[PDB]
Amino acid sequence: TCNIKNGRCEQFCKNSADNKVVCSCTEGYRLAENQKSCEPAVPFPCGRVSVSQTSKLTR
Amino acid sequence: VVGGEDAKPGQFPWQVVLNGKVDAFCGGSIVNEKWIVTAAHCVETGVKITVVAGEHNIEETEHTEQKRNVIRIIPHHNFNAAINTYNHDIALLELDEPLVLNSYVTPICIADKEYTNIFLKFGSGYVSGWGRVFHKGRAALVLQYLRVPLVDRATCLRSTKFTITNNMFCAGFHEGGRDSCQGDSGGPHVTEVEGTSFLTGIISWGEECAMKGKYGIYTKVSRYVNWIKEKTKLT
Ligand SMILES: [Ca+2]
Repeated sequence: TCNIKNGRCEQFCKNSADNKVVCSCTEGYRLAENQKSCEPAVPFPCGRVSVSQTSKLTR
Repeated sequence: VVGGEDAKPGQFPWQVVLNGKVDAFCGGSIVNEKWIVTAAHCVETGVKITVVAGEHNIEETEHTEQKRNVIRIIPHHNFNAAINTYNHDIALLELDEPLVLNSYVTPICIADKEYTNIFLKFGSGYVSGWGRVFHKGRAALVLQYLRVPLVDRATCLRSTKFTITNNMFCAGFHEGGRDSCQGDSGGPHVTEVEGTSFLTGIISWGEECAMKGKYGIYTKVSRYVNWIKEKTKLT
């Protein structure tokens, strides 16, 4: 619950009533289905490498 | 950057270079389409300056470069309140025309005060720039990057005669040999959080570069997080 492992929040964690965890994400992101992970809500969200040198792997 | 490595095209899409009276004189980071965050000591003279995003090799053409003119410079209101101290070494730059975000032009994430400071305390971040790679050397043609460990505050104080304020933090290795350097100012100290990078510092100053027993000093972004968001709002 934020206490341990950021309370299972990929980005931010906050403590709600009844020791409940409420996750949140930064601009350009949205709370993934599980209510923990953060997923892109825009074509080019801050902080991520999308180039990946064209294509030189499994992809 | 001294002792670092060549970045790969698009590895640090938020990194920009600043050109003016001197070419590649400092670095910066994209806050958003219209704003760049850098170091105040890089833009005191308010002279004409240019910004190049999507830059990789400063003497070649990648066709990913986006140049823009700076029409407004906002250094931190307390920078130089006490002459020559480098405290509050942070500045914001507004662009004439908005950048078009793509794979080589992406903003850097900026968390709140509490989390920015939490990410910094992870103790490991990357610094990048086209600054010097060697003693008395010129700009690096290819963007360089280096991973630098955070330094306990007490060790920081004992490493320099100059005052290290709570608006700054030390980073570097005990042995030296790896450091950000002249020309890298304004550049970002970023902390990688599960595939997502956050701005935790602004390359600011030091004593020479890479010297053993010395450390790079960075502006502590967490302290200016509210100031950044308030000034760079899109309308
Ligand atoms: Ca180029």
